[PDB]
Amino acid sequence: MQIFVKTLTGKTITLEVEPSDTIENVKAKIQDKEGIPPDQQRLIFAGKQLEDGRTLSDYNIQKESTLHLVLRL
Amino acid sequence: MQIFVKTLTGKTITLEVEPSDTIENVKAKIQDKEGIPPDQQRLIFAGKQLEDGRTLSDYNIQKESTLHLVLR
Amino acid sequence: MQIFVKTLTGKTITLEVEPSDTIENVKAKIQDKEGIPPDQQRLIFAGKQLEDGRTLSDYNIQKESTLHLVLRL
Amino acid sequence: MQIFVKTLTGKTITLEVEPSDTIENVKAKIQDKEGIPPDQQRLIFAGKQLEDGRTLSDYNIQKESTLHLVLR
Amino acid sequence: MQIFVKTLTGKTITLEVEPSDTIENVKAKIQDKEGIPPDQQRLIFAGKQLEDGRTLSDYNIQKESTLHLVLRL
Amino acid sequence: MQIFVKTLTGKTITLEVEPSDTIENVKAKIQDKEGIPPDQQRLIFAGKQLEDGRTLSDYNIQKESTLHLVLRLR
Amino acid sequence: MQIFVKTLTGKTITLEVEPSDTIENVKAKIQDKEGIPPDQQRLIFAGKQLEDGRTLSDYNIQKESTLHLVLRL
Amino acid sequence: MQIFVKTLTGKTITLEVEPSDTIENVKAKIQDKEGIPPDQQRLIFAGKQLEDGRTLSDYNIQKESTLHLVLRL
Amino acid sequence: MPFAEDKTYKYICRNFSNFCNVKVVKILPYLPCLTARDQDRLRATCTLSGNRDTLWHLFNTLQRRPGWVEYFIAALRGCKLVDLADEVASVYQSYQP
Amino acid sequence: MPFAEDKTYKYICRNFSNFCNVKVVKILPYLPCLTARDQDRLRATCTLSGNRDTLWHLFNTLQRRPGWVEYFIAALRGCKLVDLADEVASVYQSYQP
Amino acid sequence: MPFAEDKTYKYICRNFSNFCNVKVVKILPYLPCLTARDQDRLRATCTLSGNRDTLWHLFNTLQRRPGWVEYFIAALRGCKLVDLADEVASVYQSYQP
Amino acid sequence: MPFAEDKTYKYICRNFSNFCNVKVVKILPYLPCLTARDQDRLRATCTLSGNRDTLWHLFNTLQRRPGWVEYFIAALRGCKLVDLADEVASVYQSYQ
Amino acid sequence: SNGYSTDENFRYLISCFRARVKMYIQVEPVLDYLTFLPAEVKEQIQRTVATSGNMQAVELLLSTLEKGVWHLGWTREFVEALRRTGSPLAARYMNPELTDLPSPSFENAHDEYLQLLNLLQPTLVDKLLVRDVLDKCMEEELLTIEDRNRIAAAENNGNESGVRELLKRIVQKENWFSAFLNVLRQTGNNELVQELTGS
Amino acid sequence: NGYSTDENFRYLISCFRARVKMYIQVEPVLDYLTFLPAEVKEQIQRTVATSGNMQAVELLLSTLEKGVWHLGWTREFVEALRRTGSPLAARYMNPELTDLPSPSFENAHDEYLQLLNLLQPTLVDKLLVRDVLDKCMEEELLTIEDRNRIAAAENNGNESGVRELLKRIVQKENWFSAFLNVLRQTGNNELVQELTGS
Amino acid sequence: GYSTDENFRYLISCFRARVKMYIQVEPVLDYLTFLPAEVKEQIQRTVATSGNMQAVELLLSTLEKGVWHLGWTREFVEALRRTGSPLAARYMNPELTDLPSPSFENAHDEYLQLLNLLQPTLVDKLLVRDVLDKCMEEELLTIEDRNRIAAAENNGNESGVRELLKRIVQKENWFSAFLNVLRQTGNNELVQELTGS
Amino acid sequence: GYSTDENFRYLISCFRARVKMYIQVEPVLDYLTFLPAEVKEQIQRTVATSGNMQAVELLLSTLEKGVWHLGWTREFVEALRRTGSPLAARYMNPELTDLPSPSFENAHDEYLQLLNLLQPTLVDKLLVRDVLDKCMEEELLTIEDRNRIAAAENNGNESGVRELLKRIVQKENWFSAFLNVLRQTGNNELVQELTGS
Repeated sequence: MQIFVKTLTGKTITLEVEPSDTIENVKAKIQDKEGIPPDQQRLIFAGKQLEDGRTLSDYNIQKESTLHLVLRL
Repeated sequence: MQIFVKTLTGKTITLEVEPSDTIENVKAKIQDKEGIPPDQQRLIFAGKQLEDGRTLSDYNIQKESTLHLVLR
Repeated sequence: MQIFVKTLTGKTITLEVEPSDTIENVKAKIQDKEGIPPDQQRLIFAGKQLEDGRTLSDYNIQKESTLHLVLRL
Repeated sequence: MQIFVKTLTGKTITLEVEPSDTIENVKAKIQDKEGIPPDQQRLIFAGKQLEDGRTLSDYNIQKESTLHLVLR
Repeated sequence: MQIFVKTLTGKTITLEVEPSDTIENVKAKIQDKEGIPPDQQRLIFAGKQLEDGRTLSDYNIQKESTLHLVLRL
Repeated sequence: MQIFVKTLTGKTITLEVEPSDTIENVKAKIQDKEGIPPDQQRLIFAGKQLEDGRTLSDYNIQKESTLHLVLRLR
Repeated sequence: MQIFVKTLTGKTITLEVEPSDTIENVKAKIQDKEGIPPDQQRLIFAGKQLEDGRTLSDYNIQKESTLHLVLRL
Repeated sequence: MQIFVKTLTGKTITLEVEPSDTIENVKAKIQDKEGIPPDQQRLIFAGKQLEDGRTLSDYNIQKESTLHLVLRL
Repeated sequence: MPFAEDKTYKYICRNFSNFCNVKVVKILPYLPCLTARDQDRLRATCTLSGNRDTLWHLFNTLQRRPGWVEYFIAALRGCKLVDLADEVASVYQSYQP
Repeated sequence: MPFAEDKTYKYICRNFSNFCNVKVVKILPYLPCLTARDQDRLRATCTLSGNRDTLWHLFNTLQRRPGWVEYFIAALRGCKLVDLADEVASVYQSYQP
Repeated sequence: MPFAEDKTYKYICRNFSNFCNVKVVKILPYLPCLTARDQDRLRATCTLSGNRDTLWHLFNTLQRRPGWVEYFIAALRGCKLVDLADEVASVYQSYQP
Repeated sequence: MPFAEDKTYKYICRNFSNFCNVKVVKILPYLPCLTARDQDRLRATCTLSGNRDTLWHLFNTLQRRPGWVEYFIAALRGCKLVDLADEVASVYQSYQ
Repeated sequence: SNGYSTDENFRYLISCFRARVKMYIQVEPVLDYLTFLPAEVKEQIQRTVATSGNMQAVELLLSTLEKGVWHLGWTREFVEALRRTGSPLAARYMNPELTDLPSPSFENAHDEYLQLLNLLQPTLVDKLLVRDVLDKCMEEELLTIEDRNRIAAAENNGNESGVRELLKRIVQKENWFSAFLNVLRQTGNNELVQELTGS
Repeated sequence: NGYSTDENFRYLISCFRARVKMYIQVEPVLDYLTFLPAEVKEQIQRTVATSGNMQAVELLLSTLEKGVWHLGWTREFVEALRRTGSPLAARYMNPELTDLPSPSFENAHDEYLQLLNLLQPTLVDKLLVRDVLDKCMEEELLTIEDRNRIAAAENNGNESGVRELLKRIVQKENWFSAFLNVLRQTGNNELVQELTGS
Repeated sequence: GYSTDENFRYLISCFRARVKMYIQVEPVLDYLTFLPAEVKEQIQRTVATSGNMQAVELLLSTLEKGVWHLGWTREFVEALRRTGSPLAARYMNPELTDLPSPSFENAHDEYLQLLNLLQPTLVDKLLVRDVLDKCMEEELLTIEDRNRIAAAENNGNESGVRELLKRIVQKENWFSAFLNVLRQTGNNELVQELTGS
Repeated sequence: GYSTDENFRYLISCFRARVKMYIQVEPVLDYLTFLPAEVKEQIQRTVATSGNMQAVELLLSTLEKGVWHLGWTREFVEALRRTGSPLAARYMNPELTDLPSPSFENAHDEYLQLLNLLQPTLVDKLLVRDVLDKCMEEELLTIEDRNRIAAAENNGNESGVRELLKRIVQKENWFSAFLNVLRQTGNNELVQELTGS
C-alpha cells in the first residue's frame, strides 16, 4: 500500500506500509528516509492527530492516502 | 541564479548568488554593492522576511527572483 | 390632464382627462374611440391596481403620466 | 410594407404587404410564389410565433422587417 | 372542471371532474383513461395524501389544479 | 436510431441501435466495436446511470443522443 | 478665468469671471447677457445648488468649469 | 509632533502640537491658526468626538495623524 | 381518519378562548398518545411559561399524534370537564364520512 | 377589503409605540388568521429574541393574512387591551367605504 | 461622561471572569437604564442559553445606555456583590478628570 | 487517551436510545469535568425544553472535556443507573 | 420525419428563437450537461452570468454555439441539457422536430402573463413571502431543485430579494401562470390572485 | 415649460447625476420601471450585487440617458423613486422643479452626511439596529424593503446591520433631524450628544 | 488518457449534475488543505450569496483546473466521506468500485422526487426535535448537520424540517434508513404516507 | 529619507502577500474617510461576494493606485490598529519599528499551516459558545469580531468555529494566546492535540 507523507515545506514522501502497521512503526519509516526522529514527528491525517500506539486501519488509511507531517521540538 | 532585491528608492539590484548562500552572504553582497551595513537592512520575499541563518533555497528562491529591501 | 395609457400590446394612446374624474370617466372614454368595455379594462399604475369606483386624483397621477391597460382575465 | 422573410436555406423572400393585411395574406401570397402549403409555414418575428388571424401591425412589423419561416 | 395528474414519469393527464365527486371517482376514471388500477394509486395534492372517501371540494381543489400520482408498493 | 457514447479517451462511439433494444443490447454493441466486457461498462446518460434491464425508451434516449461510458479500472 | 454654463436648450453659456465673484455677480450678469431675471435662475454645480450669497471659490470652482443652469419654468 | 486638522470643506491645517497638550490647547491652536472660535470646533479623530478635558496622548494621536475639524452653530 | 382529525385541530385553534379551562398538568396523565419525550417538553414549558401559554403547545403537539381526537375527548372529559369535551366530539362525529 | 386593512396596517406602523404592551405569546392563540407555519415562526422568534423584537414580525405577518383586522381587535380586547383595541378599530371602521 | 464610561467598559471586558458571579435575572430589576426592549431581550437570552452566556450580552448592552456605570455600580452592590462594585468604581472615578 | 474516548462517544451516539433514562438535572452534580459555564447552559436547556431533548446536548458537551469517560462511568453508576454504566466501560476499557 | 440535416436545423432554430429562449434558459445549471463545451468556454459563460446577469449569458451561450463547430450530437446534448435542468419550455423551441413548440396562442398568452407580472411586480414583491410560497412552489413543480437553492440564497439579503428572484425563476416554466395562481391559492396569498387576475 | 418633458428630464439627470446616486436605492426601483427591457434590468440587478448600489445607480442613470424609451417614462421613473422609499431623489428628478430642496438644506444635509461618515466608527460601535428599526418605520425614514434588508444584513453580525442602516437613512427626507429623533426616542441618547456635539 | 487526475476530471463531467446535488460544500472545505486559503474563503462566500450548488460548481471547477499534489483525489473523497455526504464519495472515486448500482441511482432518485411532493405533509406532521436524536443513531446525520438543523430549527420547526430533509437526501441509502428513523420514532403514520403500505 | 506616502506605498508592495492575510477589511472601511463613498461600497460588496481576502486585495490595489489627501497613510494604520487587526498594523507602519522579528513571522506561518491541517479537529471539538467570553478577556477578539462570530454561530456551532479561526489568525501572538484561551476554558484536550504535547 502506498501513502503520501506531505511535509509542511510541500515535499511529498511515499511509504509502503500495511493497514496493520503501527503509527510508531510508520514514524520510524519517515525517520529512516530523511532523518527526523520519531519524537520530533507528528503525523496528521484527515485533519486529525494520529495517536502513537494505534494502527493505520484504525484511522482507515487506504492506498495513496496522504498524511501531513508537522515537526514540533 | 539571479535575484533582484528591489529598493525603496526604486532602483533594482542585480545580485548573483546561489541557493547554497545564506542571508549573511546576500546581505554582504548588498553591503558591497550599495553600502548599507547588513544589520541596517531587512530583505523581504513576497511578504516573508528572510531569517539571517537560513538559505535562499529554504525560501524557494529561484532564478530571476525578486526580493524587497527595506531600510532601518 | 393630458394623460397616457399604454395598451398591453404597445399602442399607447393619449387621453384628455381631468384629475378629479372617476376612473369610470377615463375607462368609459377608451370605448369612445377604441371599444374595450369598462368591465374588461384593468388599469394598472405603478404596480397598483386601479379600483374603478375611486377617482384618478385618488391614486395621485400627474399629467403626461402613463397607465397600463391589461385586459381582465 | 416590404418585408424580408428568410427561410431555412438562407434565401430571403421580399413581400409587398400592408400592416392592415393579416398573416394569411402573407402566408397565402407565399403559396403564389413558393408553393409550401399554408399549414406548413409558421412565421416567427423576434422569437414570437405569428398567430394567423392577427395583422402585422399587431406585432410592430414595420418596413424592412425580418421574419423567420420555419417549415414542418 | 379540468384537473391534472402529473405522474412522476411526467405523463400529464387531463381529467374532467365535478367538485362534488369522491376521490374514488377520480381514482376510478384515471384507470379508465390511462390504466393503473386504483389500489396502486395514491393521489397527492398540496403535498398531502388524499383520503379515499372524501369529496374533491373538501380538499379545496380548484379548476386546473394539478394532482400528483404515485405508485403504491 | 443512432446514438453516440463518449469514452474517457475522448473518441465517441456511434451505435446503430433501436429504441426497443435494452441496455444489455447497447452494451453488447460497445463490445462488438471495442471489446470492453459488458460488466466493465457503466453507461451514463446525462448524469444518470442506465439500468442493465431497461430499454432505451424508458430513459428517453431519442436519435443522436449522447451517452457516457465509464469503465471499472484498477 | 472662464466658466461654462450649460442650459436646458443646450446653448452653453461661456463666461468671463474670477473666483472672488459672488453668485449675485454671476446670476445678475447672465441677465445682461441672456435676460433671465436673477431670481429666475437656479444654478447648479456638480449636482449641488450654489447659494446666491457665497462666491465661486467656496465651491472649488476652477478654470473653464461647467456649471449647470436650471430655470423654474 | 505634526498633526493635520482637516475641516469638512477639504483644506488641511498642519499643527505643531506636543503629545501632552490637552484638547483645549489644540482647540486653542485652531484659534490663532485659522480663526474659528474655541467653542465652535468639534475635533473628530478616528470617529470619536474628542472630549475637551483629555490630552492627545490619552487618545493616542501619533505623528502626522489627522484630525477632522467639524463646526457647530 | 387523518383528515377529519386535522379539521378538528383547526376548530380548536379558532375557538381557543374556550379551551383555556383545561390545565395541562391535570390532563397530561390522561393522554397516552403523547410520547415520553413530548410529555417532558410540555411539563417543562408548563413549569416555565405558566399554563395558558402551554395550551397552545399541547394542542399543536397533540394534533400530530395519530388518533389524538379520540384520546383527547376521552381525556378531555376525564377532567370532569364534559361540557367542553362533547363539543370537540360534535365537531368530530359530525364530520366523519 | 383589500384597501382599508392595508391602511390600518400602515397606521399601525406609524403608531407602533402604542402596541409595545402587546405580548406576542399571549396573543398568538387568539389570532386564527395566522397559519400554523406562521404561529410557529413567530413563537420561535419570540423565544429567540425577546418579545418586542417580535411585535414587528407579528404585525408584518398579520397584514398578509386576509381579513386580519377583525381578528386583531378581537385578539386585543381578548387580551384585556381594550383601550388599544378600540383605537385600532376606530382607524378601521372609520375608514370603511 | 462619554470617555471614562468608555474605558470602564473596557476594564469590564479585560477583567471579565471576575463578573461571572453576576446573575442576570437578579440584576435586571436594578438597572433602570436598560430599555424595556433590552430587558425583554436579555431575559430571553438568559432563558435560552443560560446565565453566563448572557453576562457578556448584559454588559455589551449596558455600555450603550446613558450613565450606565453609576447605575451598574448601584445595581452591582445592591445585588450584594459589593467587592466587585467598588472595583468598578475604583476604575471609574479613579479615571475621571 | 484521545481515541478510546473518541470512539466511546460514537458508541454513545449510536446506542443513544439506552441513555434516555439518564436525567440530566440529577447527573450534572456528578460530572465535575463540565465547566461552570456548560452546567449553566445544560440546566437552562433542561429547564427550557424538557429532559430528553437535553441529553444529546449533555453528551455532545461531555465529550469535549478531558477524561470524561472515567467521570461519566462513575457518574452513570453514581446515579443508581448501573446496567448502562458497565456497558460504557466495557466499550472504553476494551479499546485501550 | 425530417427534410434536412440535423445541425443546420438547430443552428437555424437558435437563430430564430434566440430572442425567445433567452427568457426560458437558466444558463447557470444548463452548463453542467453541455459536455461538448470546452472548460475555458464554460468559464467565460460562467463569468458573464455573474457580471451581466442571466439573459446576457444566454445570449453569449447561444452566440458561442451558433458560431463554432462542435462534436456531432451536440444538439441532442443541448436539448437534453434543457429538459432535465428543469426548463422544458426552452426545449420545445429547440427540437428540430416542430410539433413540440407551443401553439401561437399559448406563446402569445404567456407574453401577457409575463408582462402582467412585470407591471405587478412591485405588488408581488411586497405581499409575496418566499418562506411559504417557495415550498408549495416545488410541490407544484415549477421551481427546480437548483432554483430553490438560489431562491433561498437570495433570501439571505432580505425577503424581497427572494421574491424579486423567484418571479425571475418561475416565468421560465411551462404553463407557469395557471400553475402559479394555484401556488398563490393554496397559500395565504388569496389577495394576490385577485390583484393578479381581477376575479 | 417651453420645451418637451422627456428632454426636461434628460437634462435634469445630467445636472444632478452626482447628487442623486447618493439618494437612489436602485434595487427596489427597478420593479416600478417597466420600460426597461428585462435584459437590462438584470444587468443592473447584477451590478448591485457586484459593484454595490452607488455603481448601479450610475449604470441606471447612464442606461436611461442613452437610449430612448416610450413616452411617459419620466413620470414612471419619478413615481418609482417617490414610492420605493427614496423621496429625496424624487424631489430632484421631478421635471417640475417646484419641490427641489433649498440650497441651504442641500448644503446642510451634505454636511451632515459628511459628518456621519467621520463618526461611522462610533455609530457602528454604539448603535444597535435591533432597537432602532422599529422606531425608524414609525418616523418613516425606513421602508419594509429596507427594514428587511437591514435585518437580513444584521444576521451576519450587528455591525453589518448598522453599516447597512447608515446607508439607507442618508437617502431619506430630512434624515438627520429625524434620525436624531429616533436616537432620542430609543435609549441611544448618548449617541446624539456624540453626533450633534452638544 | 489514464492519469487519475484526468480520470477524476472526466468522471466529473459524467456526473456533474448528480454530485452538485450531493456535496455539502461548507464542511468539505475544512479537509481540503491543498486548496489556497483565498479560494476556500471565496467558496464559503458563494454559499451565502448564491446558494450551495453554485458553490459546489465553484469548488469542482477550481478542483478540476489547477494541478495539485498527487493523490489529492483521494483526500477529496475522504473529505466527502466524513463530512456527511458519503453519496458523493461514491461517485467521486475514480477507481469506480463503489459506484451505486444503477437501480439504486434510479430508485433513490424517484424517492427524492417523492419527498419534494410530500414535503408539506412531513413538515406539518414531523417535528425535528422529536426525530433528531434517533436520526443520529442511524448515523445518517453528522454532528455538523445536527448542529445546523438544530440551529436552523431556532427560527421555527417549520424551517427545521426544511433543513433535515435537505440533509438526509445526501446520505447513503437514506430513504430506507429514513423510514427506519420514522418507524422507530412515533411517526408511524408518515412512513404510511411515504410508502403507502 | 523619503516622504511617508512614498514608502508606505512601498510597504504595500513589499508586504501585499502578508497584510492580505491579516487585514479584516469589512470594519476597516469605517475609518478610511479619504476613500470615496463609491469605492467603500464596491469593497464592501467584494467582501460579501468574493470573500474577505479578495476584498483586501481590492482595497490594497485601490489605495495604491489613486492619490489621497495628505496624511491618509496614518488613517489606514490607525484604522488597522483599532479595528482589531493589530498584526497587520505592524507591517503597514511606515515607521517600520514594531515589525515582528523574522523568526516570529516564520513561526506563526507554521502555526497557521498547522491550524489549517488541524481545522477539522477544531471545528469538531471546539464550542465557540464557551470560548468567546475568554477571547475578549484576552483581547484577541474585538467586539466587532465577537458580534460576527456569535452571529455566524447562529447557523450552527461548527460554522461559528470556521469564523473564529479566521479572525484569531489575524490577531497578534495568536497561537500563544489562543492556547492560553483554550487552556483557561475547559478545552484542555484540544491544546494537548494542537501543540502535540
